[PDB]
Amino acid sequence: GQALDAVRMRLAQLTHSLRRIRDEMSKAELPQWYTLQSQLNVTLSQLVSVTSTLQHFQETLDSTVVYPLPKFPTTSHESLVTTLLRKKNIPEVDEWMKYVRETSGEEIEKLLQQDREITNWARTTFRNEYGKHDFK
Amino acid sequence: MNVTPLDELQWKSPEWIQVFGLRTENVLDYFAESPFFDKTSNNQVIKMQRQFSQLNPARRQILFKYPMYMQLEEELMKLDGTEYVLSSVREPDFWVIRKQRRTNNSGVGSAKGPEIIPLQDYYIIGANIYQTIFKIVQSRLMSTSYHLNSTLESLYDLIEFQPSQGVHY
Amino acid sequence: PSYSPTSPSYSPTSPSYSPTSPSYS
Amino acid sequence: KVVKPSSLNSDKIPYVAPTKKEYIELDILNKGWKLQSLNESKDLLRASFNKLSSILQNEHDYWNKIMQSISNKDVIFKIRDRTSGQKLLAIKYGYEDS
Amino acid sequence: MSNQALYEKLEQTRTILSVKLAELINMTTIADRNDDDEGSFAQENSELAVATTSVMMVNNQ
Repeated sequence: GQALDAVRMRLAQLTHSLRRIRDEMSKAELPQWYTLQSQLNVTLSQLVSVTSTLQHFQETLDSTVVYPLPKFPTTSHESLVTTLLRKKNIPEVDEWMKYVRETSGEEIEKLLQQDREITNWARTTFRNEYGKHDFK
Repeated sequence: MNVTPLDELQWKSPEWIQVFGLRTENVLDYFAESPFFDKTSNNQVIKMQRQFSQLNPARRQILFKYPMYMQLEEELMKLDGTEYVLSSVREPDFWVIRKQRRTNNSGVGSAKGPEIIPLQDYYIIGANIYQTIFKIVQSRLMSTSYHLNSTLESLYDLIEFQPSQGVHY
Repeated sequence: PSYSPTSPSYSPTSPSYSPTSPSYS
Repeated sequence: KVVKPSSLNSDKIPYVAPTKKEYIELDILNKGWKLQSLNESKDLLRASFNKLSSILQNEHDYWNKIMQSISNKDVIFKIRDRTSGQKLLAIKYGYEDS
Repeated sequence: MSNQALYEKLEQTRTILSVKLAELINMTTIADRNDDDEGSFAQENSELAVATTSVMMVNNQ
């Protein structure tokens, strides 16, 4: 419950930041560019923290089993239950990665290791380039 | 070959509810023909055994309420493995089963009874059947991020810069 | 205390995307 | 108003037994989406740099026009316009100091 | 004054170098790394949030 509690508080503050950026964008007059950058960076790094913390506690979330309350009436709130129950993605993202995979399209493994060696080589090359010139 | 996930899989059987109707007595009978009911479960074995013999908090409440549920234990305690048991019922529209597997560890040194371990979640709402929240949360967040990316790229397209003023619109 | 609660952002108008297919017997 | 809230209660479910089946595909497909992200990264960076280069060379064009259009002794300063409020170049040419 | 401009350009240059190295490493190992040894530290737990963090890196740089 502790992990889900931390997820709750962090997601609540993320939703609060979203409500903020919403009600300062809803104005008919656009504020200064710099305030928009500050709000963007803060909210976006907060989203990063959301992702990282959700990553950290996957085991606690998975272990939990969902069950409706005995006191909760489904006869009158079945629509509300179904609203939270449904999880299928929005369609546009679906065909989005479908076209993405269409465009992308032992052989695969050796290309994978070739990518490994290119990555390592590029990292070493840029380390050497940084070391070549004194930046301090 | 594209498969729809069984968690979102929803079966409707209008003919069965028209013929028999929705009741706790035949809720397992309603579930029998569904794809989610594995034919390898010991419940089906008990069903053929019964057929051959004929031819030849709320957990305790539902425990004490029905005698067929009793017969379910006295026919299920002998067979260990994947079994289907009822979780809870509120009439006349809501039933949920408890998907658990049993390993009757009768080894020396274990004073506990047979081990019961969950496997899946199944919810019978009306005539429909429903079967991770982590996936829901990550899906919502990723779609939100995609929409945010679209909005921000559009806004950056709207941005115009001049050296003598800075950035304006 | 709590500076401000969150505004109700329910979207019942969302149509949902539940796939329905195993109806035929 | 919907219900008295006691909805979420802790529960336990075991972890699914691992195998080669799903992690290798999960990670190679993650490689796929991140190769995607690299592709759109390169495309977005190229578009941004093209836009920046075009605009930037435009203001060097105006900049060179300003530099090679201005001559010189003259009392030059910056003033804030009454109507616009920004800084503009001004020259004192009166006989006040003469 | 001028010394403040000197310092500001100093963090300007070092920030360029650091963000350059960051985007270089991010794009080079954008191909996710799976290594059985405990020494390696590369985690891809939630599938699509990986792409979200990727576009995060893109927008930041």
